Amino acid sequence: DPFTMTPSEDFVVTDRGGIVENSHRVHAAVVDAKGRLLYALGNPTRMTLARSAAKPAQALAILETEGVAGYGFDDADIALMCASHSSEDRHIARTRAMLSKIKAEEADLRCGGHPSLSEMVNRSWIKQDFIPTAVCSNCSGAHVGMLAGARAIGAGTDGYHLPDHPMQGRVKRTVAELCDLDAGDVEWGTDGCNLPTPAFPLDRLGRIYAKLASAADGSDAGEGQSTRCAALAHIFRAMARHPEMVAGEGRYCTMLMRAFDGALVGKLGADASYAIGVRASDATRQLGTDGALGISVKIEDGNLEMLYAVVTELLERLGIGSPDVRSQLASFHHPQRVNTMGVTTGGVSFPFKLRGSVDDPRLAAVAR
Amino acid sequence: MTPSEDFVVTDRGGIVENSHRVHAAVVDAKGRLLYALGNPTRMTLARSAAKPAQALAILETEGVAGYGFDDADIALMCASHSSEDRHIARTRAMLSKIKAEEADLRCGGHPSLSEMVNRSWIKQDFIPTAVCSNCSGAHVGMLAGARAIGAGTDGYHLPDHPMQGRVKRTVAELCDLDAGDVEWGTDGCNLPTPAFPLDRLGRIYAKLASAADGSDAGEGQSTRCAALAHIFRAMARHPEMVAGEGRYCTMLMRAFDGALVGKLGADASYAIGVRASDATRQLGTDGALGISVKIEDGNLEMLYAVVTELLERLGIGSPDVRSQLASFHHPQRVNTMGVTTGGVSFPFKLRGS
Ligand SMILES: NC(=O)C[C@H](N)C(=O)O
Ligand SMILES: NC(=O)C[C@H](N)C(=O)O
Repeated sequence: DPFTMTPSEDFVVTDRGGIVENSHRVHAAVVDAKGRLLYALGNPTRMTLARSAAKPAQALAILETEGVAGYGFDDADIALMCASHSSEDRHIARTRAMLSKIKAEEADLRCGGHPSLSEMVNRSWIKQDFIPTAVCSNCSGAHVGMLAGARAIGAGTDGYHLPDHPMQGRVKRTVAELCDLDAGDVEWGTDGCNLPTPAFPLDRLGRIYAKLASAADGSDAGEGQSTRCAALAHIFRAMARHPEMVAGEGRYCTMLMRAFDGALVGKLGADASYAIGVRASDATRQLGTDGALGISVKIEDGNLEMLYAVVTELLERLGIGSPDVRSQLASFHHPQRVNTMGVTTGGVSFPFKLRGSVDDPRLAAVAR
Repeated sequence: MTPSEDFVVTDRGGIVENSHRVHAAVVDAKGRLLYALGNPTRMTLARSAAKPAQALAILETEGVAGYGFDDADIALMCASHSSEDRHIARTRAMLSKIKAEEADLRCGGHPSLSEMVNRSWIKQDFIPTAVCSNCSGAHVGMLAGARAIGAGTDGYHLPDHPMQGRVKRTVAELCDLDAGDVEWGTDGCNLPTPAFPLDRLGRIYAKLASAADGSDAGEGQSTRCAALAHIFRAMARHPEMVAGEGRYCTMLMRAFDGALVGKLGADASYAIGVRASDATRQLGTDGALGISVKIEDGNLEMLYAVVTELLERLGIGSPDVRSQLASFHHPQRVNTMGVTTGGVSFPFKLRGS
């Protein structure tokens, strides 16, 4: 019944010859530069671990640490602070160059190695029986930035990653401030790279990224800016200018940001969250806001292949980009379902319904 | 009768990370529903959890007995194996028994179901071929069937071939369904693959274990019940052929040492046939039973956790026997620095009849 559809029915589904294989619940928020909710799927306020989708907030805390500017991190270094990189040789090399800029060593890192986020890099490592180490961590840039901050303020470096350290006090405050939340409304766990990692309502992830894009707009327009807004504009510009530092070759975030050529930034969170900050455009105005826009998505069960398909579908439905811009992402939008003998056996479909405009006022939209 | 909201939930520091909807059916030897999670009649692609039904169609084909397939061979017919060297070797030995060659196979190679095997392949620049297919044993069996009735081999995998007619008929008969109540797609190994209500998958495996109980007891058995008993015995005796080293199905079957068989379906279905036992009697049935599970979003890690939790709640096996599956039951959640970051919980409740 098309007239009784509900947020609990917002799914992405794979089929085999039209027979349902898997289904995945979708949550999404689309917000303006103040965080006002414009459009949604599922539960737009779902309490959600942002994971590395919070890295730009961490980068901001680093860049606002007094004395960090003296180290001379450049835009590519800052993009690496914002990264979940593929551990390509260029990422490892930039991590080492950033350590050198602060006169630290790999032994000062408190993150550990892991298999690469890139299948092609992992393949090279397997052939050499290479064991990744701290300097290969997908989060190495943020860890180097945290060490830089710890050094700059005269804190110890030994536990820069622990919650009682002033660098982590700074991160925690910065995250809550960007979300416009009280500290008690942000919860904290520990991430795979051994840093505190925040959870907050999903819409507030979109709010962070709307603020990034909004700051980019104000900077480009030559408006006088607070030190925080200037830093948020710098982070936006760094990510958009060096999107390969943020992820790597063949990675969704890199292909997405290259396709849009400065119009937006986007960032993956592990276990299938995604955040996009969209600069003001004809598209955002058609969506009904006079400023920048933020988008946040979570696939409830954590499937990344479905995440990229859903994010690309949502961009198409919001009219963000051109068919030509978004077709650089076609392999993520409609994932290949081809068996071992070259036969297409099924596909992906998007039975979810954006809400925010039409329905009978007696239709309840219960966030679920 | 509305399906419960049954989930397995992962957390990070007590904060919800992912959740996964669980469907499960526990059925007696006639397929009567005894316990359930979620929607026990969910229309579900059985994928390779249907392999024992396909092995039954092979074994019932006229003349297949003359090739001399043994119990390990039949286990391979029932398998989604890890493409270990010993699985490839047995595939080749089975092809030799029917005087066929790898070129006759109509399945294709793929990355191994074992990450460890696949890393060894990557290290050696190895490109998997037809003989490496996790379904190679079933394909050799279907080739053997085609040859045995003189059907000719080029399209043994196609729906219009009498071998697939036999498979299609056998699946519906084991489910006790009309042909129209089974739907058909195409699998990764390029065979027809069935979808039917999830409880009927449990019914297949209850019939497998019931047949083993009746064979053991010396009962008069149909040729079909005799063959189902043989399939059960083949899987339990050669569980390494069904999957491989470190695989859940192999470790599950070794742990239970003949009390049950279990089989994975791709995209996170699972089926178990349990021979009659003190545990099954405690659950309120006088015969064998079947268990079928589907994780709605297709997550395999969560599948194995849920299946092992279900076995604990059902009392199937001793605590000592189930502890061999501890690493599947509560998957590790330890970060790159050795710190435990989270866990898995099972807020579902089995509902009974
Ligand atoms: N990259 C992410 O989203 C978080 C991951 N667990 C990490 O810290 O490496
Ligand atoms: N192994 C399974 O469950 C089916 C798999 N896609 C295959 O045909 O190889």
